[PDB]
Amino acid sequence: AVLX
Amino acid sequence: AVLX
Amino acid sequence: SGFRKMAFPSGKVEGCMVQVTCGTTTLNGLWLDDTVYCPRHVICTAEDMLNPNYEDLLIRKSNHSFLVQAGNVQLRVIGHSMQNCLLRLKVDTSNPKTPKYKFVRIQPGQTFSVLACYNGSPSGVYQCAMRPNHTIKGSFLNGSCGSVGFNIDYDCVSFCYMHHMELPTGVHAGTDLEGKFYGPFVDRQTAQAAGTDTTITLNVLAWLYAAVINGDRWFLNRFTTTLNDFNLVAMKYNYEPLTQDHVDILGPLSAQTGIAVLDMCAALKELLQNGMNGRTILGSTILEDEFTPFDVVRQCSGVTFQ
Amino acid sequence: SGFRKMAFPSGKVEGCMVQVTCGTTTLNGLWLDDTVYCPRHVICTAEDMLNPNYEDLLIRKSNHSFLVQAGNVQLRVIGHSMQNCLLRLKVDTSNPKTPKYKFVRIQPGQTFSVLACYNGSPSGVYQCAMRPNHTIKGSFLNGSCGSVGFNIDYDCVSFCYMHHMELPTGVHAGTDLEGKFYGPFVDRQTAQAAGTDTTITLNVLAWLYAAVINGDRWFLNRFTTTLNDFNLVAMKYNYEPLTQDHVDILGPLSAQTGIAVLDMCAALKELLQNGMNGRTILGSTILEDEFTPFDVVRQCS
Repeated sequence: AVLX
Repeated sequence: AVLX
Repeated sequence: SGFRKMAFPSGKVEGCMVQVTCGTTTLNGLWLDDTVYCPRHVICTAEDMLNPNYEDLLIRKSNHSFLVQAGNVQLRVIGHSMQNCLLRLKVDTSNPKTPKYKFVRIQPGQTFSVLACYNGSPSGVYQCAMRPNHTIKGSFLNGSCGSVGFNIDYDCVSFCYMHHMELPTGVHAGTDLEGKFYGPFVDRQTAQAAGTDTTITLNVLAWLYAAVINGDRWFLNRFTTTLNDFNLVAMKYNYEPLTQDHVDILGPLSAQTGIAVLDMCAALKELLQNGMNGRTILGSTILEDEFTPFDVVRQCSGVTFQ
Repeated sequence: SGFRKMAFPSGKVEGCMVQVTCGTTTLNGLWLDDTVYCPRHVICTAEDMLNPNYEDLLIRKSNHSFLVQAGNVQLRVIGHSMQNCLLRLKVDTSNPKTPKYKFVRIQPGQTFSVLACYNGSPSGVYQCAMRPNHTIKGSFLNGSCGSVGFNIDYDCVSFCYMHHMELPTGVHAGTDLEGKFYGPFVDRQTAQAAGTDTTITLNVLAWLYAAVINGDRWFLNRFTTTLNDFNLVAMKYNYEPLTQDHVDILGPLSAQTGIAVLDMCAALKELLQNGMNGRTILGSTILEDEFTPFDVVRQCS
């Protein structure tokens, strides 16, 4: 999970 | 051909 | 003639995009009247996102810590709060470009246009569908958070999506404009995964109708199926189960073409079990699932927007 | 991550769209500063589009026979002239929404966004490529003429296409913004057909690079090829010959991915010879040719  |  | 997946004209939304910065973190925000909406994770840094107490971090923030920029102009923020996974910043200027709008939560399978944005500047627009597994197969890079998805009806923009994150499989997750996630995802950089996904049966059927409307009808046959017999076959091909509700949603296209939904399902069954045998449908070699019944009507009727 | 057929945001163009009517014919026009550009065939009668003489039809018109409307509102025509296959109408007020712009003539194989319009209102926006044979595989209904294709560089709109007609195969033909047709087409309703079309090899290669930037790399192989040997195969499959200029253009993408251009050509050769075997690339089961190398670099970064 990567906050973009 | 049709002029659209 | 011709059939293209089309996005809505993006002008009304472009006029609403701004840039929001908190220290070293910049993403996009949506400016409507005197409020700017953006992902609450703008108040984090490279590490915070691991397991942040947003409530705690927000209380430390002041209005002046939020740098809000619309084009060349800095908008002074005079208030803030959190609504679910969104930050709501109050600014001193009502957006003169605010369109008629509403916030809507869309259902899986349904489509919308995405205006990809970076540093508050719109970069590109594309149409996509909310997948059955509550992700979208988007195209997003670093800095894209805060980009929005929307439909337009007449003159009204219905905002339905704001972008928050990318999952390990390269698909995307986000919220409605009340800050509530689609799917079970959460806004922290933990380990999360998209579930298995299915083909959107409703949309494939709509698209088959679009094909018929456009004179592509080689796949029709003289048979029909029960809903249950269709679902038994389709589910082997990883298609969503078709419900009676979906059958009704296809009513207008069924009436236009005079082809009963279950009669179309028999056609689709034969396509799934037999493949295409060399032919195309609307020029495609595969069965398209990102056009809704509504997309079909809108496109085949030449609907425009004011 | 991800890869989409992406169009440019259409707002700067939306604010330029108007409606132009001559008698019973309405189509779209492009309103920049004090001028409106539209297809000249707006002046043509029904049984008249068979063999029109435009010099002759235009001299019979006055400024006041043209009805130009921005949405609800009529714009007074104070001048008119023909430039190739376009009419240029001077109107008595300026469009404050005019963006920074220029007129450009694109090369076959290049891409652009089309804002499809009807009666001067936006319907939708889509991205496409100009085919090697100068047609566009578009989505146009009746009344869509005068819709434009464009690219955007920063704040500058480069207008490259205005829509004039549909051909028997259902593909589309039109002009640049100086009114010169792309391809050997003329604005009259006769038997004309699109020429042989090829697959845009340069674009397919760029798209294979896009896939590699995206982690789809099953199609790679241990082989390389010469430019000549590649062309011998690709041309059997209706692909445009690849030139060294095209190789050069793929330099940046080659550097980013560490895959030599000719090594990618080798991959493409095998894909053509063996097919994809149920596999997909960037979600597709066919080789896509409507993304330029620039498109790939801009979207994947």
